[PDB]
Amino acid sequence: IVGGYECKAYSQPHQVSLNSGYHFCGGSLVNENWVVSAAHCYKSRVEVRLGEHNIKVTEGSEQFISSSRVIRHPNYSSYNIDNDIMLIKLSKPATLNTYVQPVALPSSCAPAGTMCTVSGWGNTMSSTADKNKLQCLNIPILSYSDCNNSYPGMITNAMFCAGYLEGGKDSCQGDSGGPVVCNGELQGVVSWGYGCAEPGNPGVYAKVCIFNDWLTSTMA
Ligand SMILES: [Ca+2]
Repeated sequence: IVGGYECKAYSQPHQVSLNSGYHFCGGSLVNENWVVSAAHCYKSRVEVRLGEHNIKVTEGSEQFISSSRVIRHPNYSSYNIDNDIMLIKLSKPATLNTYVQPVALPSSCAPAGTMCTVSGWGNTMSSTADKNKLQCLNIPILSYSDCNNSYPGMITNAMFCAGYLEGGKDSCQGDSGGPVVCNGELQGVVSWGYGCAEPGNPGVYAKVCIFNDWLTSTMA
């Protein structure tokens, strides 16, 4: 997260870290057994780390649970990062407490201009911002035209841009798979972008509101 601030510890209880030796992606807990992430973060097996704030220091609030299933959306297209959503089933259920809680799925698609929150342990591109401590950033959903203007012909129905065209505030690699929460619902998943926080290149996110049927049926 570039241009954001350190989240208040455990203020994003649904946020998880995907780890197979080191942190490589984020994810969002949606119930005691499942995590929603980005399909480009796919790995056959991964350890999901919940209840984290500082991913380098053991705090006593964490739960490390290995995945039992990692399911990418069947229509995921890697060359254009389309339908970049994935479900991770925990081998054992997570204990819901003050540090670990699920985030609700969207009841509808949020309109452009809706202010949301994106978080993660990705690069901050700052000498004073510690990416090891969960970072938070408020970003507005951008219009389809601003999105397509930024990435001509590359925006699909499963995508939406959010952030600032002027640059300075955006998600980055490391945040991939992470949550974009708007009004208490998971509207997006950190997906892609050119560079990080670069003017004219806002973040692109997987639009969760169009995958409700696949998500619920898969977890059913
Ligand atoms: Ca920790």
